[PDB]
Amino acid sequence: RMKKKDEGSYDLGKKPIYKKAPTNEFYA
Amino acid sequence: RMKKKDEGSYDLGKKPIYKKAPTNEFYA
Repeated sequence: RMKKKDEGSYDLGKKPIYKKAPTNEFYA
Repeated sequence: RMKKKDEGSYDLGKKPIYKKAPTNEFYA
């Protein structure tokens, strides 16, 4: 995550980040 | 994500979710 911009407090702070490879299986 | 509870507006809404398996490699 390079530069950022969250000077507007309202209802958001964390973001999603799906992208791993601990093996070769898909569960959902 | 089962039940939830976000009736407090402030600075959060999305969450992280690292956990994929589109292959067998790790980049970071």
